Amino acid sequence: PTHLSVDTKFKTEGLCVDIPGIPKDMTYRRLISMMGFKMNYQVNGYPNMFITREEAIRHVRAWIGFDVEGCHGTNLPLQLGFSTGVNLVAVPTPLMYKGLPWNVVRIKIVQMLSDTLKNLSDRVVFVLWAHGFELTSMKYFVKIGPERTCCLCDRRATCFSTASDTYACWHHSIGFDYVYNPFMIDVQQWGFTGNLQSNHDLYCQVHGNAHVASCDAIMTRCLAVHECFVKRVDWTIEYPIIGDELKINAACRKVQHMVVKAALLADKFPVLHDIGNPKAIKCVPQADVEWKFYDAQPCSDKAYKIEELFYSYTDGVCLFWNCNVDRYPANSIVCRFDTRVLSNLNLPGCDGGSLYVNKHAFHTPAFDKSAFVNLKQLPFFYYSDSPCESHGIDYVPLKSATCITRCNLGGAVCRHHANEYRLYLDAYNMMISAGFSLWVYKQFDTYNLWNTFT
Ligand SMILES: c1ccc(CCNc2nc3ccccc3[nH]2)cc1
Ligand SMILES: [Zn+2]
Ligand SMILES: [Zn+2]
Ligand SMILES: [Zn+2]
Repeated sequence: PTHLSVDTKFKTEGLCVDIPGIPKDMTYRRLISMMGFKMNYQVNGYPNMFITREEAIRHVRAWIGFDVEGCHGTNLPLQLGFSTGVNLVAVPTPLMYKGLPWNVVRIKIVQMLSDTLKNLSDRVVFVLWAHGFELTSMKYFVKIGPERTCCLCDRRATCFSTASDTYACWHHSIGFDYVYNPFMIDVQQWGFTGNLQSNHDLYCQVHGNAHVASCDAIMTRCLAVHECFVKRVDWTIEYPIIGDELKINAACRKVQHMVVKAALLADKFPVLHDIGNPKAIKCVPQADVEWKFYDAQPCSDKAYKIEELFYSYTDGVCLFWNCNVDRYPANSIVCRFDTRVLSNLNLPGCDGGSLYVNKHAFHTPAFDKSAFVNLKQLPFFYYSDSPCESHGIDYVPLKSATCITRCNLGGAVCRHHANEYRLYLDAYNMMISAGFSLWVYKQFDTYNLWNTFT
């Protein structure tokens, strides 16, 4: 069982208000047929338009919530809503658009999906809370067939053009009018009691229902992210490299060794309490300090309460490297992912949180500035006790107050420490822009690092 069988049953109870008289016994095969699609027994990599929950999770970057609300359905205008905030009105003749015919509506859909998805995924997955009109309206902007490649590259085809009779990926679909071979999943098939608004509002207060299709589309994908990444966490699932994943991770590791090594040299703590990831290693293996580990997995719902992390039976320093707590103690070094960051790695989440996808998927709770009241923002600095010796990438004399080296203390930064400073500043910028934020105990002062050059 790799894919979802077309002969699997589809519960049609959620469809019988828009589609009265719908058979209670229904398969995906009859549903697809009812929707106006002829699969014609094709063994060509597209076995079903609908997918399993496991396949949807593997493709979370492709998720677009989709809802259709019949404003007045053959004779009536439909309101098409997407989890991008877009509301299009199709006439059968926050971004709310006026009534236009399907031939122009379909052009806008291809443009919107391509601009939203070209840097996230090789496909689209329409996340539904299916009542009927979204499924029946699919024939107006979707064409299906065998799996294909783009006419301008080796990526899989996600669009089709009736104007040129050609196929394209999200990057080369400019002017294409049809969504080709999309995927979809109905959240209403997961066994929920009650309507979408009531199930969604149990876990989220950020999304409301201003009574437009996009509001329901946003609530749909949000409820789907909750079930698959907040209440359920599968950390075995690997995700493709779509950006600066490798650089961002290596940058985070360089920043961590730097920041922790310097705090231990500056304030000479006898013990460091490392709270977080159970698979953690000492980031400064040669430090004098008594290193003590505490296991706490990445919380994906609410930020850990310091009362429960600690008090259950102030000396030294606490290291909270990506361990999201409600209020950090004053003696801490903290790396905290900012869920508000706009990037191709950070997808929107549930209750203000976000889905950060870099190798694994991590739903992170909403960033809260009040978690850091006992700390201050960590300033940039580069520290090095390594010998001044080149080994060699051209040079322009470096002058900086934040290059804490013997050469800068002695009056002139050497070429080696200037290359190492410029590389460290790039890794630092990479990490800050990726969404991470650095915080430290208020007594941290880089002025104390100069006296380690005796
Ligand atoms: C079950 C059993 C015991 C515990 C507390 C362990 N002792 C501890 N954790 C610390 C963190 C930071 C600083 C000092 C600490 N001492 C928690 C859960
Ligand atoms: Zn292409
Ligand atoms: Zn929500
Ligand atoms: Zn030097």
